[PDB]
Amino acid sequence: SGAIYVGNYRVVNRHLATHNDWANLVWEDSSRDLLVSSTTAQGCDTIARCDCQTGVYYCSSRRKHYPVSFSKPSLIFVEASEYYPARYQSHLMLAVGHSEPGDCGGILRCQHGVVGIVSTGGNGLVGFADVRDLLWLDEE
Ligand SMILES: [Zn+2]
Repeated sequence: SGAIYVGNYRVVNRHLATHNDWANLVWEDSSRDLLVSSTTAQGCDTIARCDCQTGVYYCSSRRKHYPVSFSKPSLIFVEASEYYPARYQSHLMLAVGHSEPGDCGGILRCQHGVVGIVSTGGNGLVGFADVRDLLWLDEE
């Protein structure tokens, strides 16, 4: 698990979104495994506005941060979980690294700030859902 807190926005894995997330839905994209919900408290996270392909992500399944090279946000085919059937996830960035289901919501960051959150794993790969294209997270 894990979320991004920027302005009055909470960003989670759509598949980990709570009843309260859906009651306060701002925006959800099934194909990106992203949901944003409205917060009352102001968030302190800075979203990266950049095209960095290196950073650090938190892996809860190792209680460790890993430096990674990652691919540019792309339409990558994602296999089976139970949360989704087997479909193309958009705005997804792969790196070589450990990603268990419970690693989802771990943050990827570069010097510019938060790049994305863990969304996929398996086969020695870690998918991150990009959030840098969501410029609207940085105003009202
Ligand atoms: Zn960056």
